[PDB]
Amino acid sequence: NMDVIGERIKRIKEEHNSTWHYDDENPYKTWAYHGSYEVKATGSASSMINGVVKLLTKPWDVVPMVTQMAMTDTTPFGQQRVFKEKVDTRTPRPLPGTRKVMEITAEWLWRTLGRNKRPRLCTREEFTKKVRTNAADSAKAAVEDEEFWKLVDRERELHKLGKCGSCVYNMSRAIWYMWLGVRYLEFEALGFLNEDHWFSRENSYSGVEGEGLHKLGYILRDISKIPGGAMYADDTAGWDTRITEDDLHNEEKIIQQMDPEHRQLANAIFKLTYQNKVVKVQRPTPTGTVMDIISRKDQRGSGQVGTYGLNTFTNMEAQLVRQMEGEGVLTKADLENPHLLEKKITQWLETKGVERLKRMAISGDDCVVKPIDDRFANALLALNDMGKVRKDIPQWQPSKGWHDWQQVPFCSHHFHELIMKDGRKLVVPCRPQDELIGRARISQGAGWSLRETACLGKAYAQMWSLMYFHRRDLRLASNAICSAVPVHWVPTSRTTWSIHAHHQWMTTEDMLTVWNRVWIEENPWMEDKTPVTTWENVPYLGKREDQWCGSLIGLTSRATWAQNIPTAIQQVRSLIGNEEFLDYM
Ligand SMILES: COc1ccc(CC(=O)O)cc1-c1cccs1
Ligand SMILES: [Zn+2]
Ligand SMILES: [Zn+2]
Repeated sequence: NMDVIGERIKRIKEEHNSTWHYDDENPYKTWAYHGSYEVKATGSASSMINGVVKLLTKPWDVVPMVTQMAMTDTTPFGQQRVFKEKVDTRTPRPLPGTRKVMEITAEWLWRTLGRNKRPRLCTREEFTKKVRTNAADSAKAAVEDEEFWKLVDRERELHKLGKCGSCVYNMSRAIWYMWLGVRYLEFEALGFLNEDHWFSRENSYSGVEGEGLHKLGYILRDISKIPGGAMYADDTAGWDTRITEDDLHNEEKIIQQMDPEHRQLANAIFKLTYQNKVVKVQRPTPTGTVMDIISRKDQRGSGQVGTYGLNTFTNMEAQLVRQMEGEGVLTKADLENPHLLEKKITQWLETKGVERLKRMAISGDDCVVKPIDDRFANALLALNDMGKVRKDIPQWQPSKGWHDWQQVPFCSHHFHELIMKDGRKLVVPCRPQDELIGRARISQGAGWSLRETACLGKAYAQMWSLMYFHRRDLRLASNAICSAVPVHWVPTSRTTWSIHAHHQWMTTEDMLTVWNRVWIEENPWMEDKTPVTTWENVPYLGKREDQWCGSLIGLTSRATWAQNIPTAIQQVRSLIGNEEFLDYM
């Protein structure tokens, strides 16, 4: 294994020759440990609070979920704690019959996904334009430096020789350039999956990439129209740690559809940075903080470019395999059998595969499946054997599905169908309100001015106006924040890193105009394009549903906050200064 990872370790060991040592009391059990060197401690035990959002959400000062979200440890202690809990495990190898079905399904799936699209390399200019349309940060300075691109070229020459010298995953500027260079090279070889939307619903059938949060509920409602059993949405316990060496070899099959120059670079990413990997992790010791150099041959590196797409692929594959078991196509004897009959698997894929993909909504490890009947509930042999063990449920207990798409959890949300005053229906995203408020009350980092803090607050308020307008407390709090923040100040930073976020709230355009564009004009499930001319006509959840989903409506502390909110708005206004504000209440 040193033949692939040795050069990377040699360069780390040489760079840190001063403090390099082999800590014999290292905590790694399933990862190969190579050594340690001293570093400064990174991260914090708590998260900085957004004073603007906090001052305009007083009733949630006394809310347990809101307090918990403000915590979140990122220090070397936090890193070690999380590592021990999930990351330091071994997934048992799937049985020979399971490996055979997975291989047949993977080959068929890749051919289906590549029926109209051809893979291609992504470029320096694509990467640059992406870094630029994210910040104005140090990555934008690196991308603007020609010396960064020369290091990239030197690493690619090693990759073409089947070698790696600096692509290390992290759990002066030379180490930063090497990290960003590693990410660019991965982007160059596998970025086409995201850039060319291989996991769009049109291209993948099950996928939802590029759809956006506001379309997910409509997609779940369309799946509900398909004849069959209940809708199942089982959570896998730490999906990324369950990606096996067999999953990685099935994912690699996409290289067969690539041009030879692309294939060579993609093969280098697969073989040297996915199927073999070198990881840096901080650890507190009595003498200070150390960086550990570890390695392994499986699992998914969570921060990588290919993660989302490759998790989506393997989950689509795994769910088709589970659907086959439910239908009686795969038996317990088949999974144990190395010599299992390939014909019935092929016949099912070529005659039913696409129809079976249409019964699903898959986003990374998140899945919703509507099988042809409920035999699926108890079809767990292949799912557990592939290593995709469901979270917090005995291994052999049947899955519980839903007969109402509105109760189905998907991508941290559930979705409600609303009837507008004019009779039109909307399908809206929703989650426990405390999670929305709790997140909005967290600022990103330290040394942020009241201006930057107020602008992130505005970003959260405007996201609420567009996605969560149907929640009484969030429309009220959103109006309060937008009233306290100067009208012409542009929302800054980002409310989420979610692939489902299209950030339509990152503007100074009127939120009702933006609402109309998203929910009426551009909405393909809105046949009648009549615009909504007033927020008074923008609906809310039924009062009982709003309360079931965490609303404080009907409580006195809430009635008091609603009554006294102009006072809190004015307090924020007086501390911001003599700017142009607008009254939204
Ligand atoms: C599926 O969409 C999500 C899932 C999770 C989260 C939470 C977070 O990332 O902080 C946010 C979102 C979105 C908010 C607005 C548009 S997407
Ligand atoms: Zn490399
Ligand atoms: Zn809800």
